[PDB]
Amino acid sequence: SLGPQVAEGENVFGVCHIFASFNDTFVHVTDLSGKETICRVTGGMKVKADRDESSPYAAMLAAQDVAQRCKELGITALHIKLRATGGNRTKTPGPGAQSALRALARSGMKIGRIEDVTPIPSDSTRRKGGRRGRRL
Amino acid sequence: TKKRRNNGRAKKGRGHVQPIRCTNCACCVPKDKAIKKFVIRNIVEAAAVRDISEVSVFDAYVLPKLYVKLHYCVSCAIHSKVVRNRSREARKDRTPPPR
Amino acid sequence: MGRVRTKTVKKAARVIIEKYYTRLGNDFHTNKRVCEEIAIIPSKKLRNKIAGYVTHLMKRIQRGPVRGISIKLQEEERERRDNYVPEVSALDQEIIEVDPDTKEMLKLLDFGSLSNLQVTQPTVGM
Amino acid sequence: MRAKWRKKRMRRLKRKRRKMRQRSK
Amino acid sequence: MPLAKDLLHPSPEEEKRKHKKKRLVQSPNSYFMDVKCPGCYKITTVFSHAQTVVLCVGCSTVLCQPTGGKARLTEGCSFRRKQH
Amino acid sequence: KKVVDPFSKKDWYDVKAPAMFNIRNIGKTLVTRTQGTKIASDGLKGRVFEVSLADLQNDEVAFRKFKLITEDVQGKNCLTNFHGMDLTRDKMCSMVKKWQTMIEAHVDVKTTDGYLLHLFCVGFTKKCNNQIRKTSYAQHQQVRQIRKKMMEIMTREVQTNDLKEVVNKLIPDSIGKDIEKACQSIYPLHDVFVRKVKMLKKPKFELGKLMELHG
Amino acid sequence: RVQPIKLARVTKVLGRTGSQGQCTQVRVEFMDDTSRSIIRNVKGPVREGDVLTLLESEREARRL
RNA sequence: CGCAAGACGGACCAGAGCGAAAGCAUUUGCCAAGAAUGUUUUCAUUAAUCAAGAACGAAAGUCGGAGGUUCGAAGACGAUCAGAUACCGUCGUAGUUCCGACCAUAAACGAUGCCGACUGGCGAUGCGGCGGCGUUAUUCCCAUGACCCGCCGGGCAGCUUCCGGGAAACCAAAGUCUUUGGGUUCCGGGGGGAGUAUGGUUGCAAAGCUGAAACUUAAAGGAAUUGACGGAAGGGCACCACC
Ligand SMILES: [Mg+2]
Ligand SMILES: [Mg+2]
Ligand SMILES: [Mg+2]
Ligand SMILES: [Mg+2]
Ligand SMILES: [Mg+2]
Ligand SMILES: [Mg+2]
Ligand SMILES: [Mg+2]
Ligand SMILES: [Mg+2]
Ligand SMILES: [Mg+2]
Ligand SMILES: [Mg+2]
Ligand SMILES: [Mg+2]
Ligand SMILES: [Mg+2]
Ligand SMILES: [Mg+2]
Ligand SMILES: [Mg+2]
Ligand SMILES: [Mg+2]
Ligand SMILES: [Mg+2]
Ligand SMILES: [Mg+2]
Ligand SMILES: [Mg+2]
Ligand SMILES: [Mg+2]
Ligand SMILES: [Mg+2]
Ligand SMILES: [Mg+2]
Ligand SMILES: [Mg+2]
Ligand SMILES: [Mg+2]
Ligand SMILES: [Mg+2]
Ligand SMILES: [Mg+2]
Ligand SMILES: [Mg+2]
Ligand SMILES: [Mg+2]
Ligand SMILES: [Mg+2]
Ligand SMILES: [Mg+2]
Ligand SMILES: [Mg+2]
Ligand SMILES: [Mg+2]
Ligand SMILES: [Mg+2]
Ligand SMILES: [Mg+2]
Ligand SMILES: [Mg+2]
Ligand SMILES: [Mg+2]
Ligand SMILES: [Mg+2]
Ligand SMILES: [Mg+2]
Ligand SMILES: [Mg+2]
Ligand SMILES: [Mg+2]
Ligand SMILES: [Mg+2]
Repeated sequence: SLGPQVAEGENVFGVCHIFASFNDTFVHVTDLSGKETICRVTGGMKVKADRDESSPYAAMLAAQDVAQRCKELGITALHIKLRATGGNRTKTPGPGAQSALRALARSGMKIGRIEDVTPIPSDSTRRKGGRRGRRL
Repeated sequence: TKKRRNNGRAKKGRGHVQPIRCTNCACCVPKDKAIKKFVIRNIVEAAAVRDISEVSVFDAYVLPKLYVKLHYCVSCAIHSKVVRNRSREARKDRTPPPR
Repeated sequence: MGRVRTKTVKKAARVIIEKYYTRLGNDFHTNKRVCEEIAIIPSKKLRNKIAGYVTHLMKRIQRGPVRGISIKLQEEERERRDNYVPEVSALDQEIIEVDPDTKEMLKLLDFGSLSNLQVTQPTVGM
Repeated sequence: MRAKWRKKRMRRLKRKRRKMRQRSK
Repeated sequence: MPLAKDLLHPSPEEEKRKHKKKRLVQSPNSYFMDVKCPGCYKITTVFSHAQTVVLCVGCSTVLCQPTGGKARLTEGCSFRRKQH
Repeated sequence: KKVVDPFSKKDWYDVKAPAMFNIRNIGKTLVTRTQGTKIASDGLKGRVFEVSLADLQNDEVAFRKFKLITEDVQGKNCLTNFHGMDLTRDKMCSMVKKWQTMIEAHVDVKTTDGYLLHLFCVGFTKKCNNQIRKTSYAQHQQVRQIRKKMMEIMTREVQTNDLKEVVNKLIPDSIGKDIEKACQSIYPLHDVFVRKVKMLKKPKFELGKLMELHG
Repeated sequence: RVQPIKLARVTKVLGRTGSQGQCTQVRVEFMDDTSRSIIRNVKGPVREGDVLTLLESEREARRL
């Protein structure tokens, strides 16, 4: 197991890119630049019903599997960037968002700075559904 | 017959106001008819604050909030119980409900 | 459950207290006999309920007065306080004093002594 | 809405009858 | 609305609160004033709501500025309201 | 890439910050080491690191994220340079609120050096200490004057300075601290932030200039 | 996926949850560090003071 | 991490502003226009309302160019269901965007013509003007800008009540009406047949404007009240309810 050859005094930070949506959740750990990635675990790898892919239990199951690989490779701390689907769509974090984030703290990893990174338009293209909306 | 003096809309001295999309419905409702609500919640939680305020590598780290402006259908807001019915004499009270 | 008394019991107990206030005490087995001898209750269960509410009212009349029963002992302590008392005196110091635009008013009806002044910041909330 | 649908069906029938009357004439 | 107000003999001050025309007999709110430039020395007579630029003669080559209401004097000292 | 556990073919590096920042050890990155035709320095250059200002200056606020672009590697070390400035969502959201006037402006300016910068600026009117009315709205001409006075300052202080000398003013944001004062005779305006700085055009490398920024 | 068992003591009964009112919201501490507390939905007749056994203590109850 | 394209101008954004209405929201410049306010300026009845006639007139639609990101009639599939040519899902043509011509209709609504006069109170609000203490900034200053406390014009509205009105709902106008007359344009006469047939006129088309009758019928309709019902909301309840 090779990692950054110092971790006893200072931590080694990363970024976690939690994307939580009303159909699914991702947990995705990259390096400090974002360009080189490490393990990425998704809610549908950790359940066998489509309706459960966006559920807090699938979210924490994923956060544990991510934190284990992160601790195993070289990483001891994380920064958090939190995503809803954003522009033209739901703009609110899905149900899995609060559970993955706290299953990182209950798994050994240390937390840094938390941000929301939801894409927001200065004004949009036209939203799906026609002028009477999805009526059912 | 005429249920509201203001026709259930805030328009006065205007022809037109720009429509907007009902946030869950995707409907098409005038900006001054839609039901607005500005939510300001903690990003982390109210219960799971201890598990994070303890793991933070910063001693005094204040957790950020999450500001969202929601626009609602009339039907879509009645169905999520954001609003309810009122008496014929109580519909005229326009104060925000006591905190 | 129940144990909520009825108006027929409460009104009876209130009258019994408002007339025979000085015969009633704090124990139940004596109030029972008192109400048995002063009134005519045509049942024994009703007698016990009335005598049990009388005790619960008596335990309260020893504190501040209730607002449905009027007795003589608790009226004097009102009457003798509604007449003047040395806690009050006259107008507390008879050198009371005013501000301008009142002296300007008093001047228009010929007043000339024993006052003061002050001027405020020039408008509300400053 | 029976009103505007009545309107549309009557418009359709009138267009058809006018086009026939013009063609055969 | 005292139900018995007197319209013929109004107040000496509540008749200057009203509009210039809604009062019993019309009267302008404007006036004429003597103005002194502190430089040259004349007695220029200026309308209060000037709306023009006034000069004295030569010298300061300004004496008032126009506005949306009453004209303002630059530093024209001692200005007197003329009378009736 | 499905070589044997491809994280065992990666090498780690250090990320250094420019000489102005008090803390100069940003962190670490990993790159697949050099092979027959894919060089590591190439696949390592051109990276952007977004670092909070607290994690670099150690003495001030937590917002005002900075962006740092990797320029040239030197033996297990990455030499970064300024690439842009920004603010955090929560601050910008907590500033925009009802019954106020929000005034925005933007300019494009050059630094005597070849760096062409695209600066944005924001401000908000201020309820007075004894106000009783509910709104602090400004008229149109007042907003136009404030925008003019904001753009003029935001250009004055970048036309006259090197790239290093301007970044040193962005660190504590004295630009906003003087716009707040300049616009006090128009409308109180209890906020000025240079909420963004974009890097549009930059001249050729000239490693001698980079090494001055690290000495 | 590998977690030991956790005994938890009940310190408050909140209300009856579920469609038929068939289970109870209950607040518990963790028998090791009393400074911890979670909310669970219990199936049986729970009093205050009982000790529950948790096969999965990293979860929390929302409702229903 | 960059590149390109075509849409769209969020949060600030309000019972707030402007315009004859339809409508109008990123910065900067230019072009002409406009209401209100201030005026001891000027002309001197020059005005109000309006057949004929005229300008503008959301969306959709038609003709000829450019472009085509997103969304999406028609259409093709996947579901749901007795059926499902629908509601839900994945695509997708015309269209949606700009220019040059047409079309002239909307629950185009304040379902309320325009001009003028009179009849209660209150607190706010956008514009202009006037007066007055005190805070605040520059230049220490006078000016002025932000607040503060009032007054006057006219503007979008609100609360209030035995002005008064009305079938009432409600309305400071829908009031000043059997105590009926300030001026003027449009327009209705039980419900259908029917905005139909036919003639005329306009348009490339779709269609717009004008517009009956035979026949048929005792009601159609408005406001409010009391029940019953609701796949409406709130609070409770029963092993003839469930767990
Ligand atoms: Mg689509
Ligand atoms: Mg529905
Ligand atoms: Mg109805
Ligand atoms: Mg309209
Ligand atoms: Mg406006
Ligand atoms: Mg904008
Ligand atoms: Mg006219
Ligand atoms: Mg005509
Ligand atoms: Mg059109
Ligand atoms: Mg079109
Ligand atoms: Mg044509
Ligand atoms: Mg075409
Ligand atoms: Mg079809
Ligand atoms: Mg089908
Ligand atoms: Mg069916
Ligand atoms: Mg159905
Ligand atoms: Mg479909
Ligand atoms: Mg599509
Ligand atoms: Mg048309
Ligand atoms: Mg025309
Ligand atoms: Mg019409
Ligand atoms: Mg009409
Ligand atoms: Mg009138
Ligand atoms: Mg006003
Ligand atoms: Mg004013
Ligand atoms: Mg003034
Ligand atoms: Mg001004
Ligand atoms: Mg108007
Ligand atoms: Mg009014
Ligand atoms: Mg009228
Ligand atoms: Mg009249
Ligand atoms: Mg008829
Ligand atoms: Mg007709
Ligand atoms: Mg015809
Ligand atoms: Mg009959
Ligand atoms: Mg009815
Ligand atoms: Mg009814
Ligand atoms: Mg209910
Ligand atoms: Mg029971
Ligand atoms: Mg059973």
